[PDB]
Amino acid sequence: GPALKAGHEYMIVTNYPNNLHVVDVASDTVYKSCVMPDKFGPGTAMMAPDNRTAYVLNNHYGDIYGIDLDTCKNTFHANLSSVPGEVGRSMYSFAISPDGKEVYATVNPTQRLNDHYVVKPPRLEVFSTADGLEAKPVRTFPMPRQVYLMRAADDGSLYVAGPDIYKMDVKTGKYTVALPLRNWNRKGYSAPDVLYFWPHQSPRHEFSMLYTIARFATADLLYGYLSVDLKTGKTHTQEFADLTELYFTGLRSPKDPNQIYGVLNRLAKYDLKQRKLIKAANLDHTYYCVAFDKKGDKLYLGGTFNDLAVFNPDTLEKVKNIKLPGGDMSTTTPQVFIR
Amino acid sequence: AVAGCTATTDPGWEVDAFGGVSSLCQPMEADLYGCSDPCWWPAQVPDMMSTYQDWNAQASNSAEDWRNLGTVFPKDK
Amino acid sequence: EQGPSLLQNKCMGCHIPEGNDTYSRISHQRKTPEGWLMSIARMQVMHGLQISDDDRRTLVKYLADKQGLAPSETDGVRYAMERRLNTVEQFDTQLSETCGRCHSGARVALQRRPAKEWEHLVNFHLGQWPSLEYQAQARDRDWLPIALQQVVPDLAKRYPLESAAWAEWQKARPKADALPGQWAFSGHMLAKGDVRGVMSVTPDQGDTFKVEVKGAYADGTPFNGSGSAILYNGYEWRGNVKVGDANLRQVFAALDGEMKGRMFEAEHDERGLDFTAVKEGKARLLAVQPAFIKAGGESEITLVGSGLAGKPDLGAGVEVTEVLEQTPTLVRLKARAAADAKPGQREVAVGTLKGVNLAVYDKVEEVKVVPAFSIARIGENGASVPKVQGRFEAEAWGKDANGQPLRIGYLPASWKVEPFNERAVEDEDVKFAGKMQADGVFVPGGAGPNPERKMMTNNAGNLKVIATLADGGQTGEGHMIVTVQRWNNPPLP
Ligand code: HEC
Ligand code: HEC
Ligand code: NI
Repeated sequence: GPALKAGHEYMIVTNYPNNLHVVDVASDTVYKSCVMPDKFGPGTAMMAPDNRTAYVLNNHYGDIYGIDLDTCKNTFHANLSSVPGEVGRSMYSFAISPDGKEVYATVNPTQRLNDHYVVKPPRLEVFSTADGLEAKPVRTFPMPRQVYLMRAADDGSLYVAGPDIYKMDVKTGKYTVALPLRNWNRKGYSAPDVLYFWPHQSPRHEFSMLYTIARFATADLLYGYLSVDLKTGKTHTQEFADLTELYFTGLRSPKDPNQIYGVLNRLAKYDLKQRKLIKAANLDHTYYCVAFDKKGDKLYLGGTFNDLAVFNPDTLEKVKNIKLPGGDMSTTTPQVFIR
Repeated sequence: AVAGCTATTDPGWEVDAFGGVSSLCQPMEADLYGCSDPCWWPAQVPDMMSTYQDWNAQASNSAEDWRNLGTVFPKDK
Repeated sequence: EQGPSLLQNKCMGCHIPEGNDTYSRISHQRKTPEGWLMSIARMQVMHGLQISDDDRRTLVKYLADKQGLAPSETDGVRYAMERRLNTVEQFDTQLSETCGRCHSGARVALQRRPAKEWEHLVNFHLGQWPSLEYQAQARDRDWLPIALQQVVPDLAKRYPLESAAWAEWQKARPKADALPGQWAFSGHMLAKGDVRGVMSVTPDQGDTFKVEVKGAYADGTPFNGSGSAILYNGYEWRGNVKVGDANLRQVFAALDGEMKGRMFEAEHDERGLDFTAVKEGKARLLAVQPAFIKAGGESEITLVGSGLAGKPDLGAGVEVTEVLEQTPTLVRLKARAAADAKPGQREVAVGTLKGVNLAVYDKVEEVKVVPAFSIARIGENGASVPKVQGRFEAEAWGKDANGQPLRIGYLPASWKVEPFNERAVEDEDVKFAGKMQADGVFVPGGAGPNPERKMMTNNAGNLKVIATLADGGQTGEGHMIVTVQRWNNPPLP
């Protein structure tokens, strides 16, 4: 429909039926809507380096589609079940190359036979975005189990979230531990717990996830923040508060990085340095995913139902709600970019 | 824990990790498809990733169409 | 059709024939009747199997008899078939975290399989639900390796396809001709009371029967019904009896001319009664109703049993003042305990028949709410699911003449609900969660989001169940959580 304007800020969010909506961040209104092919699930999207193509893991975690936002055209399609007799699923595990020429996806395949199933080892499959609607693996490597979120750093390296965070070479497939989680033998603490299905493309250009950890049942529950700088590969972890409630997603304000905002049943504002809660706000309902605009003047709350809550991050109060056409956003992740 | 509730608390379904119902989703419908899409609680909530793919067909908007959600076991008759 | 021909016509094609009516997978597993129904139902839902309800019933009967479990192989896990969903399971941690964190661990224990069939099962789980290994109690360990190397071998040793029990059961298994006759029964429905009567079982086609229930509750409400039942593996009794306006399912184990199990509403499994019965022909003394008599009191006591003949003796300090009725299966009498009667249990007898005890008590010391912990669920209000009630009883305790604890029984009481924690007070749970009735039955609120609540949340709540004895005002406390519905509800939890 209407092509996106240059210099203008936009936000993409996927909605239940099978829509991808473009939100004009300036007016807080729906700019346009695109109907997506096949079926929804998870509907997780990420913008390509061209600020024009959105890549979406859809069709029940078994396919990846490229949609051109200016025209709503399906320009790319990769099915994750190219190996005969196997069904491949991706647990939110896909990433776009810095130049936007390849798409990576780790596939947990299952061989389905006549009277039984056989779970096979996972594998990373590389697809060339130039291959269109019938893209097939141009390269494949072995992957460890329990791999989920992945983000391609600027130097082409692939940061893979699994039992540990790995740094992977997409040409050789060799990887090393970039940040130990399960094997983080930190004395006085337990191993961290990480549950994250939201690959935020935040203004800070970092791969961040929240985690919880017990500091020695008497063990003290803490919330932490982990981050991988996608420019320099620099990693960082740090607890920012004693756990009194749960948060699904959390982001640092691009305006003030010392402030981290987490969300679920309440929207909390924390002081990283002081490890202190500065303010919490009650929500109209549960929200899963936070999203900050470029300057950090607005805080969007998505996921769950069909409405985006718009908050003033300073006052921590809901300014308005953007009602999206259709239904539930479910586990979708709101993505902000400048066209 | 009770035999006919789940013990996988992420934050849960019957009971949250804290042993109550507050850390749960509010309302439950807000976390329904988050639970259903990836088959997080397959024994209680029907899986749309694999088994019951069109479970929410008449209830895309769970806040207003939660009544259209049916039970899945193929009972006699 | 016949079991063998249906097995081939409907399963072959996906399941490979291995010889004389045996197929891959199918002939290498043993399960309960509802277990077999669950496997076939999975074939329809997951794999597209086309099969009518009639033919499905035929296959279940066939497979349940051929590959079932011996009675002793169900010992301790019968609550699953009896739909006792408030049961707090007690299995080892490995089985609980790995296999009982989704569905019950009893669903696992109610099956017998060789190691390869347990290995195929693990692959099916991770294959059908890829997110399995990313969930709580899975993402913290190498789930697949542990399940295949540690769990599969343990499951095979604990629940093997072959056992002496099954072998000896296949030979000693009685026929259905051993069940027809009259059956004196006794039972109790939580928050409703005692029940007693006679169940007439008469034969019908094959292993099915016609059933007639004739009785009443201790409060005078009738318990008369008509229905039918089938018998699986020589002891697994499954019946349906329309008592009044409700269809009640009967899940009993019929062994040695004795039936033990539970009878519940086909639609609501929290609404049921414990059930024990005895076939005519053997002299038994089932129960005393009530099973307590306050010292210095007058009470109508009725004895339930089979082949009752003789004079009732209720023990020291208890006087039988008027035998209101005396038939072979029911003896009604008026009794009176002296104000001097020492507190303690009395061995009741009708002639030479002993078996049941009568608690004579002076004062109630301690009160326990039963169940101590339970789950109530919102429902209806347009939803595809029913409300799940909390049903309670106040269990009285005292001390006998020897200073030892004495369980009196279930005494009448007043019931109320209070916020379990500060959080419940703040959210006004007691106002939205539902209504506690005088009889001890808690009816939860309607399903769906509730606009009147904070965050338009459901009528869920964290409640404290308070019972206050009518006899002396002694209080007891329980814990109830009113939660959300579940749409996947197979025969076994
Ligand atoms: C330990 C590794 C496990 C054992 C042993 C079993 N399970 Fe499960 N399981 C799950 C679902 C959703 C189902 C059936 C679908 C439904 O309930 O509607 C099952 C079923 C079984 C069965 C029945 C098999 C049959 O009929 O052929 C058995 C014997 C069984 N399971 C054994 C879900 C889960 C789950 C949550 C993601 C876990 C961790 C397990 N099951 C673990 C075990
Ligand atoms: C083809 C479309 C099928 C038909 C027809 C039937 N079954 Fe099946 N069955 C099929 C598969 C792919 C599998 C393996 C994965 C799984 O769902 O478990 C099975 C498995 C079974 C099992 C094993 C169950 C377990 O938990 O280990 C049993 C006991 C079984 N199937 C029984 C069965 C019966 C009795 C059928 C006739 C009505 C039948 N299956 C048909 C695929 C197919
Ligand atoms: Ni007490």
